[PDB]
Amino acid sequence: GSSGSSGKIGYGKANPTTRLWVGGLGPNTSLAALAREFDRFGSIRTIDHVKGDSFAYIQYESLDAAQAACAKMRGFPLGGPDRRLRVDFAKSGPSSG
Repeated sequence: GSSGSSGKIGYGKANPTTRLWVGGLGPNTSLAALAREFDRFGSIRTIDHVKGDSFAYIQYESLDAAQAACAKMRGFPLGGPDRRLRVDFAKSGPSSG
């Protein structure tokens, strides 16, 4: 099937938000496993598992916690030796309050 998806890396500036964009996921990585690794940071508000694009969205009751995981996880040792997790700040996302 599809031959994967490749482009031109470039994680420009992005304001910190409770929401976090997690990628580099595959048919091997198990949500549960992560849910625990991420939780270690702070009480996870919400979680989202998507195979299509292989992205995961995890909300945090507090912003601080979100950031901690974002950076900490950023390039976390999970799976192969040269295989690391890719996390970024998902600014895009309008909300009402």
